[PDB]
Amino acid sequence: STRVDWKETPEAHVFKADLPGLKKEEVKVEVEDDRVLQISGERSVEKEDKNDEWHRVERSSGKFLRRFRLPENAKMDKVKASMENGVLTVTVPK
Amino acid sequence: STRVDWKETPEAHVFKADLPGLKKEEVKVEVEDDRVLQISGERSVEKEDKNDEWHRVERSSGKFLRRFRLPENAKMDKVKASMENGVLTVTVPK
Repeated sequence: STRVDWKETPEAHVFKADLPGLKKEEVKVEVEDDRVLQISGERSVEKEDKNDEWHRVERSSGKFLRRFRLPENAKMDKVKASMENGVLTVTVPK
Repeated sequence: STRVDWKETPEAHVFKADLPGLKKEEVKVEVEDDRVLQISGERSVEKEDKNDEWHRVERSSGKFLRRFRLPENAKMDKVKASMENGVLTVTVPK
């Protein structure tokens, strides 16, 4: 499960999700009925080569999904997202 | 704990570590005696503002450290590292 921090400033709700190996265009950020913010996507996996040998396998892959019900002060039509170095930031202005 | 995959191809040992939020310059990649590869660093935390309210705190911070003993076929002096999308790739040629 995706680790997400959620902070509320006087100006905005700010979400930060750790999504290593993804960039912005691969993460779907959307608003659903009832003030719900949804983040989702799929982390892709490199194709294996016959000549590869593994010594450690610890990283996860596959689908991720988180949903947050924002409070009434949030301007859900003004959601903006950006990503850098594996961290997604979603800002919902108040 | 940092998740690290280690693959060995005919050409190299390839390590991939999920280190979201870190710049390449913040990650120390070092070779120590006895063919040990060490990866370490510290993820910084944004200065707290008294006016903020936290709704969710899930993301890790603080120091990390992993060590790997490479086999004799690794050319430890030719190590290279790069980071992209919160993934550190360390390549040790064979």
